[PDB]
Amino acid sequence: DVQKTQPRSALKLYQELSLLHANELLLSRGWFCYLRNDNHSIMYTRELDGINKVFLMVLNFGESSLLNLKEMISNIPTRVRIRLSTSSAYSGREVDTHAVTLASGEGLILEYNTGNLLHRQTAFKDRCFVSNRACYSRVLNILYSLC
Amino acid sequence: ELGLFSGTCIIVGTIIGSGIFISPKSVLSNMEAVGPCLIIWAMCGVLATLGALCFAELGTMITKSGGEYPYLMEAFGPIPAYLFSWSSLFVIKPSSFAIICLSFSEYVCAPFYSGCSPPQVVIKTLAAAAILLISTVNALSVRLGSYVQNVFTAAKMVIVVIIIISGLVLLAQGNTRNFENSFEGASLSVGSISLALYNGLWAYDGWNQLNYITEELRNPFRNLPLAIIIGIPLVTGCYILMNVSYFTVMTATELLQSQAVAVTFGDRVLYPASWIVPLFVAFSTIGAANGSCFTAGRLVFVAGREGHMLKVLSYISVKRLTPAPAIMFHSMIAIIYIIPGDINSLVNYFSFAAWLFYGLTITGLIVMRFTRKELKRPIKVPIFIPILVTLLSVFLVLAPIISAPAWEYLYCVLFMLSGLVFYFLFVHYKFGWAQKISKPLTMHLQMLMEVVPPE
Amino acid sequence: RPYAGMPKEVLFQFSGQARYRIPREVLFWLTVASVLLLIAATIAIIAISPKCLDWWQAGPMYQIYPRSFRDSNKDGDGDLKGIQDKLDYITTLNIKTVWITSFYKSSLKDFRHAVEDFQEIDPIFGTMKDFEN
Amino acid sequence: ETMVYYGLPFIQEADFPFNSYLSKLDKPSGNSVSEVITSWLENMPEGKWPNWMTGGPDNVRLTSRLGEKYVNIMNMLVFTLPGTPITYYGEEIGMRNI
Ligand SMILES: CCCCCCCC/C=C\CCCCCCCC(=O)O[C@H](COC(=O)CCCCCCCCCCCCCCC)COP(=O)([O-])OCC[N+](C)(C)C
Ligand SMILES: CC(C)CCC[C@@H](C)[C@H]1CC[C@H]2[C@@H]3CC=C4C[C@@H](O)CC[C@]4(C)[C@H]3CC[C@]12C
Ligand SMILES: CC(C)CCC[C@@H](C)[C@H]1CC[C@H]2[C@@H]3CC=C4C[C@@H](O)CC[C@]4(C)[C@H]3CC[C@]12C
Repeated sequence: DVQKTQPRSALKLYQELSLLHANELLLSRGWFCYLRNDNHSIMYTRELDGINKVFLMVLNFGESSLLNLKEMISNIPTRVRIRLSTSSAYSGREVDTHAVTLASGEGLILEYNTGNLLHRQTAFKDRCFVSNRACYSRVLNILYSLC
Repeated sequence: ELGLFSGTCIIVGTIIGSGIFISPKSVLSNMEAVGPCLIIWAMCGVLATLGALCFAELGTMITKSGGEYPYLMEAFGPIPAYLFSWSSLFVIKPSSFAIICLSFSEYVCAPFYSGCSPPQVVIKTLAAAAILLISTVNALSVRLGSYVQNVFTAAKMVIVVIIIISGLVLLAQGNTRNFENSFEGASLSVGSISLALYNGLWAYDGWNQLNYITEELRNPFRNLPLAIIIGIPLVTGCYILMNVSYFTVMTATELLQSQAVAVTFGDRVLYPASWIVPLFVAFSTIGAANGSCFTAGRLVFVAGREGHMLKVLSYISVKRLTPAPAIMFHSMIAIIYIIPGDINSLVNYFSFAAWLFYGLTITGLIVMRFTRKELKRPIKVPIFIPILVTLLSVFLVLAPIISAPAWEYLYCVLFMLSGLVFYFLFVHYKFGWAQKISKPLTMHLQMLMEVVPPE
Repeated sequence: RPYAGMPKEVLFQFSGQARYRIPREVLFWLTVASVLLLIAATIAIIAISPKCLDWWQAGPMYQIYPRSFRDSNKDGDGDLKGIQDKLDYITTLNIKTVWITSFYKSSLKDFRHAVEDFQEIDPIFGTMKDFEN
Repeated sequence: ETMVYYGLPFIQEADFPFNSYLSKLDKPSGNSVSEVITSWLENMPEGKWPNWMTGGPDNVRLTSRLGEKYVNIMNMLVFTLPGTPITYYGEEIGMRNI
């Protein structure tokens, strides 16, 4: 009863994630490319072919950090929008890829547009996972398994 | 001649169509409970009997070849007769052709998409391929029109008794859990009751085109009101005995999941051969579409005399006596209807325009019977049945727009008034330049499509 | 010569070849080529479309310990009637599956279990009709 | 031995065996969580479905195992990973052991 009135609670975030996971079509059957990770931080992207938009989750399990994403992903613009955050302070605030800070248990769902997907390259065929590959068609608005 | 037993066997086969396979999902998604959505099939089933009875009166006293265009000419003058000829060429007839062919691809592509809904591009590409094939066969030939009709009405009735017998046997085995606690969440409102009468009445579409049978009836005046008051009430009894056979098998929450309701039923009850339902229903649904395309050239002929609709549309091709310009124009409007809308946004759009002209007709019944016309009428209906059909239809046309407004109604009202503009600027005033746009058009079309005036 | 109202014999002169003959067969063969290219396109879309996700792949599960969720009859132990009361809370989490741990008639409710009858509900959880509701 | 329950391409078996390896982490380190993710996903057969279970009735609750500061980072983890997330009652509000 208390947690469903508070604006930034564990129950409120849980209802935002299970709704985002329900109707996204990118979280349910998108690729999973696990980018490199030092200790104290985890980064992975979810991406589909014809969607033209990728998610980037940066989860910090360490002390704190100021990490520059432009060197790591090499696919990201310099201004990305925060689709979700665990501290919930970043509701719709955009951040600078050059300097993002994560406060010891912070997770972000960054979301941006790109045409260069990580699983299509050659250096990432060893670290991308999908159960049943399926590309997307914008003109037909369907998933198709031929691609 | 045809007796009374055959006097109903034509009308009962006419009423039951592809509406009983598509509407249950839509009438239940507005009643929310098994109890009330069973009284809608009776309430609209009775309202369809008083409609067809009132149409028996106008069909005997006027006694003209036109279907319903005469009845508005005889009562209100030339503007509603034209306004109906306008809408029944751009709204009522094309959209009813698009709903029957949109509901044939819901049943062909439902088995290949088991467990989930098929994409919209599949059920429109398959509907657009049915409209073009149904309208091309009915233009090249006439024998093939009536070749496959008597078989397509067999599959229609074979399934209707298979669903009923199975839904009754299962009721003896005590599968009563679904309608045990009915009415519990009933959302009765002028919003829902109206929108649920649209979809329930669409399953009865075909009661107005029932007057042609009197010509071969053995004793028309004595038997036709009998063949109607025992024929249609026999069909509404076969709908609640078929909608009950749905809720006996599946629950109210699984109904709204699938658009093809009878496909969900054949998997649950007829597992060894469950493909029989999507195969037989696809037969009957493409047979009911064949009946719509046959009558497309009918009304344009009678309206082509009074110079209301263009006379080129009634021209017949010489190689094959088929109304080619009427058909290929009747389908080309349907293709433009399946693109924007889907079944639920078209049953509302159709049953809206169709029901205002259904009202104006039976008000003209009493208005002619009240003041203007004193001619003899062979069969007479009591005064209380027409005043109900008009007071009901005035609720059906006017409650949905105010309570549940939608963009489908706007495009429907803009269509008729657009025809009202074509009245004054083309037929009422008879401008000089208006003629020189018609004459070179008709014969060039005749030149290109080798069609010829009928008589 | 046109005289727009034209019976059979007259127009057969004009409609023979002059210009209006080749559009007829090229438009008649267009609608035929398209009809078998729309029933060919829909088969090509039904075939390449991948199977949709089952109910256990689509949404999260929610594991309930039935003796600790919601008590209905004030006896101090949760039961299957209390799980049914809170089903509207479970659908605000967008849960798809409710996974209830073991509730059979047991003589030992831990140490992985000791079931006395695999086809009965334990009294502290309700009766066999509380489960069907 | 767990991945045998996924079955073979011609003999079908469990739809997935429940992944309880996230429920074992007692210290929230980046390489401890990263090792569980890559160990399940590379050992899994080809066209199978993963699942991520971060708690159960038989282990200390997440707030008492890692800390209250890790309740949110741990629900965002299992909801963006591929597969089915399996939630234990009271992990959405951040319960703790008595
Ligand atoms: C008059 C009667 C009309 C027909 C009635 C109905 C007939 C059928 C009645 C009944 C269905 C019979 C049982 C079917 C069970 C399922 C079988 C199955 O999935 O097979 C597929 C065969 O693979 C295919 O590609 C199948 C293609 C199907 C094309 C359908 C016809 C479209 C045009 C119709 C004519 C239109 C004419 C219009 C003008 C008249 C499996 O392939 P897959 O790759 O394993 O899975 C791919 C699909 N998923 C499962 C992933 C989603
Ligand atoms: C015109 C009609 C009668 C022709 C079809 C006749 C045969 C094929 C039909 C008529 C009635 C049908 C039965 C009706 C009800 C049931 C009970 C159900 O739990 C299993 C199928 C079963 C047992 C059906 C099997 C097929 C059946 C025997
Ligand atoms: C008669 C000859 C000359 C031309 C025939 C053209 C026909 C086959 C074309 C013209 C426009 C087309 C439509 C254009 C857009 C859509 C919407 C899409 O979501 C499903 C397919 C659908 C509905 C197409 C079906 C095929 C279609 C109707």
